[PDB]
Amino acid sequence: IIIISCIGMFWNVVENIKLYFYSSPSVKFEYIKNDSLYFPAITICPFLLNWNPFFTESISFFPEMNDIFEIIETNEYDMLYLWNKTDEYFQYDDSYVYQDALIEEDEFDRSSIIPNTEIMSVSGKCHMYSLEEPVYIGNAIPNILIVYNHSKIYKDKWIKVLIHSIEDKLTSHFFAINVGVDSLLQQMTEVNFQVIQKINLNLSNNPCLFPEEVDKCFKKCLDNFMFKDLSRIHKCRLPFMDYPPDIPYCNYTNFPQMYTRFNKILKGFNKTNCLCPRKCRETRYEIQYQFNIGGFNNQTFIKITSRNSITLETEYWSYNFYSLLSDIGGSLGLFLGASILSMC
Amino acid sequence: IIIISCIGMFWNVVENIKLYFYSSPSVKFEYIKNDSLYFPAITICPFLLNWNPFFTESISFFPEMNDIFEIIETNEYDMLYLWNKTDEYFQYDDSYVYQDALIEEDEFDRSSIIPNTEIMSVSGKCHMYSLEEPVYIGNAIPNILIVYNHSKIYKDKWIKVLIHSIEDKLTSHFFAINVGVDSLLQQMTEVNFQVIQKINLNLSNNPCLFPEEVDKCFKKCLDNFMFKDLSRIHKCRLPFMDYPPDIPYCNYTNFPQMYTRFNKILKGFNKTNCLCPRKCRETRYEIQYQFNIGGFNNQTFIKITSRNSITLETEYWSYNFYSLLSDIGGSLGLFLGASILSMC
Amino acid sequence: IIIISCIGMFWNVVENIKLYFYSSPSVKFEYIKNDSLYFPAITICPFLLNWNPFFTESISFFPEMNDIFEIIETNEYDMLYLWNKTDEYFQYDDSYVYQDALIEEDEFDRSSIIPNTEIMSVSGKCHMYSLEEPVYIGNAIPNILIVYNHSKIYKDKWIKVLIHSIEDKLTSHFFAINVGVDSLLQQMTEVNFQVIQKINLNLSNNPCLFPEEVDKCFKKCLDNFMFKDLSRIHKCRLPFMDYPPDIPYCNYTNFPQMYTRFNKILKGFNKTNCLCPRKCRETRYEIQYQFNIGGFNNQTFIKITSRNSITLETEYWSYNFYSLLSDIGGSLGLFLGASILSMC
Repeated sequence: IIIISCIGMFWNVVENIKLYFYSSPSVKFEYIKNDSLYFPAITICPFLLNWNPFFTESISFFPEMNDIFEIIETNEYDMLYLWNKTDEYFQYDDSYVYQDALIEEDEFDRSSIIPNTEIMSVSGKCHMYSLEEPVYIGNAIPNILIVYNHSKIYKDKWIKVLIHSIEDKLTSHFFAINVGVDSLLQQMTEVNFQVIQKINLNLSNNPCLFPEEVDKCFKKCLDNFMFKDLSRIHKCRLPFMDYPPDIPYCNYTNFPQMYTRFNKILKGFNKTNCLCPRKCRETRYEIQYQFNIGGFNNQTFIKITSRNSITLETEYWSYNFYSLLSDIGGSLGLFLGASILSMC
Repeated sequence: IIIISCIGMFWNVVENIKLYFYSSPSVKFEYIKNDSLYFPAITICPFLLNWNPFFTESISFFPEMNDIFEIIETNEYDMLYLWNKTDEYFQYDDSYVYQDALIEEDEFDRSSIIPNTEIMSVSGKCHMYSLEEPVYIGNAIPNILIVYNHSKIYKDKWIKVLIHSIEDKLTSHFFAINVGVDSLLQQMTEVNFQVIQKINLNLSNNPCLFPEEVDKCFKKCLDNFMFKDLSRIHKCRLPFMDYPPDIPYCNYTNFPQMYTRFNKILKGFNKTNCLCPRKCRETRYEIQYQFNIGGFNNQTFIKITSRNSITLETEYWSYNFYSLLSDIGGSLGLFLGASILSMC
Repeated sequence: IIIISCIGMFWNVVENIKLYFYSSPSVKFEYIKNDSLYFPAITICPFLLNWNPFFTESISFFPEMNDIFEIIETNEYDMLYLWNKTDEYFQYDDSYVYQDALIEEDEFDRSSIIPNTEIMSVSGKCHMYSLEEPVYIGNAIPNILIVYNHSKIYKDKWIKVLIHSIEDKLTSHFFAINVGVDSLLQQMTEVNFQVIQKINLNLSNNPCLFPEEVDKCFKKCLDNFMFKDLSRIHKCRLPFMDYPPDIPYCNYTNFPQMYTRFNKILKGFNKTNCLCPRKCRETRYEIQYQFNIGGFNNQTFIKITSRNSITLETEYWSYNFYSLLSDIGGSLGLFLGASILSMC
């Protein structure tokens, strides 16, 4: 009985030390109403290069991608001139954060944003709008309004509004075509998003990093993963990649093949292969819903809002050291009635 | 060893008693499918007093707020007559709870609601629709349909549909302008909401109260906080405040200044300053999404629904007294092998 | 003191054994981003039999249900011919899973779905679209596009898009009228859904079963519950029930009464009465939101997507046996300083 109880004592002490150290961190889920919220960055990108009004409008038919490649081969474009000419069809006119009050704000309360306007992305030149300090959410979530002007009354012309975190401004626009929201030109749209905060625990085996460093790691991995295949193909870089700095930009002769490859490459690109550390404090913004207000307009109004609360996922340890010791003592006091003093 | 083990025993017993008493209550998160759900109250409010068709229609230009103030100064309106005249442009015709069945319900199954119609809010006179007993959600969530009639074929005229809890019917319409959903006149709209229940634990330091008392506390605090600034300005009360009962209603001369102040006052009003107790059983209704059905109509149809499940956040204590005693006993049996009997 | 401490020891040991065995399983809530997701089945069903263009179009007025019953009595329809003729007004033309890439997919990358097209449901003949293996969600959620062709330019004609799990393909279409989403004919629609996975624990008292068996149990219970009332009424089966296999299908004389009864029967049908076991691994798909793209079209495009992450609810036991033993030992070591050895 002393021998069986001692094999038991030792085993119940193993199980405890297991559940303390070798156990996954538990997760606390909350639906919080934060009085101040960090608004997302909004990247406005041009739609597929087969639909850019710089190509579509001139020619007669509705271009396809191969027709666009032939056009780029005929008129011999610098691929950087071609990237510059794409953004011309929204022509940002005004963007401001404003509140929905009982006396409509008029150019004095609304805070004016200045987009980046020089982002290079898979579809052309994109504009990023962002805020530097959080807005007050106590009464309601303020509205961002991006206004775009056009020259002609465009029909069936689209852009992409991608809502992301400013801490992911280096590797977010590339997926705007698939993760973005289609916005019709000359038509007011409302994109109500939802915020998902996740506080991860820094672990020795899996140490989380600041969002800046995780974004840099993802950007570097994306650049190497693009350049490997694009050097396999023709050994040049497209206008939307900055990594091989010496390696020259592609020309019109090589751009079609590279773009056709890169589309397929990006279709299956998976972030799991890019082994980068997690984020200790990560904020994501999902699209809660999209609404269309009114009919045709002479300006494209893009309204970004949230009608929802923040979803908080905090990682915490349910087992403390002071409970591990108590459980080991309980095992000792059940199986053998032992103690520190006793053993000693 | 006896002295170091005793300083240890005592410290492991402190940590335990800490984690039991001096610890935050843990939260259980569920996505429940309640067979019966309390439908929210729906407050239909007029849009900004610069857009009310009682002002906009008569004059030539599109009024601004200062033009409205000048008009209120010219035609000398009783501010209570002016609040009465605002609601005239939706003219409730019918509202009923109906189910989406395979044989459409026709005036015999649908339950008829009678709105309040006499709410006073920052924008004018508002109508509250509510249900007295829960509907059955077993098969699907029934639909509330509010029908509004108008005189002229109004163009670019809007109202505000605010979805709230009946237990918050005293301090909810005031924020309808910012927390509401814009509904276009003479156009069917669908406002699908989501329900967030949160069961808080009554704590000695932070004792929760019934939703009625929390709503009364918030109403009282809002009334005092409005009246302080509005007595600073001109020492009168607007048509949408009931608190200083003797204090006379404002007239046309003083209404412009008071309203202009009150807009700014409400822009930054924060409920944290209003220290009121939490709610033991609080139910919130967020807007899941908004859809537009059809084009122009001779009646404004507002459809309120839910296509989602309820989000339950229950506060509970993960540590019980019978586990505190066990952990203290384990600490005693590890560090010193002590016990009640022993010590005694 | 020995007697009071022993009544205490025994009681603290009861409380522990209670909280271990006789306690509800705890729930872990996560917002996961699964690299591969099982897309839902999409059931396209005709709208109410009073609005089917097979009836509405021929006659002059807008039929009501009683007018449809009179028509079914006049022209003497086989109720199976009548169920066949209803589906003719969407005429599936193409359905495929495609990704939103920077070079639009054209009939080579998109995977072609073949709907079931022979489902019998309360409203007529329905088409189920489904996928056999999960799609990759690493970069974005691919889009399902269902294309429908029509003969005439239909006005105010609707269908129902119900998003459900393939493991619930036997008892899901029946509620499509109430749980479905109204889609307007000849008009592109986007139905963005959200996924709710729930991993239940198999319990002796409440043993969960595979989704196939739970779906079969629900189908059987629905069939018996329909047939009981429908044999009370006229002792025949409607075209959308397969259970009493010998019992003949209803004819035009009896169909009106049976359908009128069955509508009311289905209005209050509750699954709680149908005592079937839970699902160990259940996946639900709720409608996140619905968007309308463009205006009139010659084809009905139904786009099914998700812009969101999966909501995971995993049931797990917070108390392990190796912690129960430790707590019992701690209770023994606190109240009496006992142990296995001691007692023995």
